[PDB]
Amino acid sequence: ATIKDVAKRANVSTTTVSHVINKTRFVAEETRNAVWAAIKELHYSPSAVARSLKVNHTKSIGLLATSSEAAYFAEIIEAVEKNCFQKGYTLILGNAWNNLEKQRAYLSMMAQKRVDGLLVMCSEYPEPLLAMLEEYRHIPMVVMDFGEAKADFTDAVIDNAFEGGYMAGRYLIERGHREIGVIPGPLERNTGAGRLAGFMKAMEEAMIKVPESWIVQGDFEPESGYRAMQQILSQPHRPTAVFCGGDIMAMGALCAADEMGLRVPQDVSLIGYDNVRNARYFTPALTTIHQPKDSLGETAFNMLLDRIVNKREEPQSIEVHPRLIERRSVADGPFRDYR
Amino acid sequence: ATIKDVAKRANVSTTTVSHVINKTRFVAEETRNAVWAAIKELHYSPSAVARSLKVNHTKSIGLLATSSEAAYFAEIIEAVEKNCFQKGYTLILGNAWNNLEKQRAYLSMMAQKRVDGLLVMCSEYPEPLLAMLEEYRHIPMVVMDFGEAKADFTDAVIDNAFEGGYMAGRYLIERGHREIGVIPGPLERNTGAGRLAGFMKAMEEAMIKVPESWIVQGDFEPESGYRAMQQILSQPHRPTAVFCGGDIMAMGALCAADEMGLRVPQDVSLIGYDNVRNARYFTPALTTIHQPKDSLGETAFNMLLDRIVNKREEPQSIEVHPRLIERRSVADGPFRDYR
DNA sequence: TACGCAAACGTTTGCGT
DNA sequence: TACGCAAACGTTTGCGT
Ligand code: HPA
Ligand code: HPA
Repeated sequence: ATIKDVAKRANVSTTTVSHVINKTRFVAEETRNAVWAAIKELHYSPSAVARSLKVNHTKSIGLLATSSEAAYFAEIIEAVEKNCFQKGYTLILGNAWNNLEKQRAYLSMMAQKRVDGLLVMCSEYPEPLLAMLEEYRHIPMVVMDFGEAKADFTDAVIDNAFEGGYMAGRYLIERGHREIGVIPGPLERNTGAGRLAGFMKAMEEAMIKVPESWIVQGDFEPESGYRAMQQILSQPHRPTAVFCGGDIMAMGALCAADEMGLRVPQDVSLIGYDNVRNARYFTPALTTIHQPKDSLGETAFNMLLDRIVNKREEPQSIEVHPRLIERRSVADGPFRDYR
Repeated sequence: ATIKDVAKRANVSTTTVSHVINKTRFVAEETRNAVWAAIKELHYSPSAVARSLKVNHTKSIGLLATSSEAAYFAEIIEAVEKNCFQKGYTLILGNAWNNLEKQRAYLSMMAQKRVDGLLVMCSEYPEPLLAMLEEYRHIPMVVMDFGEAKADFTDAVIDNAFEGGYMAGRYLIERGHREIGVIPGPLERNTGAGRLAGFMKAMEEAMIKVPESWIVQGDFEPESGYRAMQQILSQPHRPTAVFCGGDIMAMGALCAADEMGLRVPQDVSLIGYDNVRNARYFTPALTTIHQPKDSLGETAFNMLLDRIVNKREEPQSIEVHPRLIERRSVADGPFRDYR
């Protein structure tokens, strides 16, 4: 169970055992064999803890997420894991739930577990967080959900959420719409505010005013979707189309209309944002802006690995791009032909 | 950065530094202080690798899942993580994708990373797997998705899937139905076969024959849901109700009916199985058998921790129970009153 | 040419006194 | 009464010869 024990059966030095276990130097066949034999009977499993102590790296990665259930989230993480595996890494998944303490806790356990690098996905970034995060500038780390490039000590990957909001708005416009509504994700977030402003910009350009009774805040959870949509058509004058800050919340919105007996999109058009795996199977097939979730994983990993192996020190940042998916939840507005 | 470096600033022994860092023995205030001061400036972070080497435990847990995206799955895992965190543990998430090699790979990396215990969720359990899994009887481990209690070296937690299938079938019956259909998950699985037989039993009791054209296999993915439902009503004689082996696939089924212009449930009743967080927001609100996902996590953790701390050796097994949730996707059948 | 010896990486802990 | 010394846990590796 210990290298020595193997070395004994082998009738060889522990150095030899190491060497053949790692092809780190030439070893006589006859020798290599004996070691293996030993390694087999003794049913040895080289301790990575041992190794990690000497070589100075755990070959493990720590992802400090916000939540692992939410479809959006769930998708990215499964990608990141894909990468770790294929590249030799081990993933340590941690969810802070946007809890400062919880954050500082997980952050600390990881430093102690000595992770080669950190993948951050905290959603909101108040200074107090930006602070502890700094405190760990030593661990190589890339944040995947910043709007811009918040800190100067980590890599970023920008989703261009705004350009997505803008994309969503345009469509709606070029479809015949002028009385639109919007349910955005928590403003304390990129995917919240960012997607929204991108949208409010196409609006300004269109010369469209979004009456505030038509703007109800969500939290990326189907219920809020439900409750907001409810609050939008629960009014005397209601929009003809609505842009939903995220698909799960969209799904929330879809329900309420059905329960209010409104037809989507015959009565109301809905445009979501995320394009999660189940979206097409929404009823009706949800039209939405698709965020490259996979490349967001791989691209994050990749930058980290860089800093890791090539011991990079300067902070990078890489952009990705959302692309409009067209489905069946949007219908022509009152102004299509008048364009 | 090393205990010694702290001990120096402190003007004390590394043993003292350890002792105050762990309240493992009394230390003069004045002393305790100095250490902390040092610990602070030096910005020390005790290596858990160091520690793990001496004390013989990593205080980390390894979950060998099948997939982390699928709603069902995603839910359990987020629970398991919840537990690890609150109980001091670190989670290493691994997805084998039902790939033998991939399995044997992750299994091995974990043994090497020396995890205090293993949480298994492989879905299918062919002998070749049951074999390598055995090979690691040394690591304390509990499998969370066995039908019965397959192996004699791990703990089990039984979901009673059958009793769930049976529950699903009964309802449908007691609702007026007699021409029912079924789309079950891959038979190589508990949640597949198990849920199904439980269902086929209420049928036998009801004296109901399920014509095989009305039995189409799914894979727990919305698409199969879609394609099966499609194949069920795409026939001359179609059931009046259908039991869907799992909610995501249900969601698949819901779409197709809509696209085929059939009304759920006015034209067709659907009963799912899983009761995942979004289910209520399905359109219409999906009626289904709910599987206690959380308790499935906590209960798994808990057993493992037992074996862990209380060094248990005998294999346990604990049952959980599915409970019918009633929603809006089921309507009375032709025989309600005739009962 | 093929291998072995000892030091070492960062801790915790047994015995001290 | 409060603390320190050295051994040790499982490896990898520098120099050998
Ligand atoms: O912050 C978020 N949470 C959940 N889903 C999301 N989709 C986009 N942003 C988010
Ligand atoms: O094996 C499964 N996979 C995905 N979802 C599921 N829900 C129940 N069983 C399963």
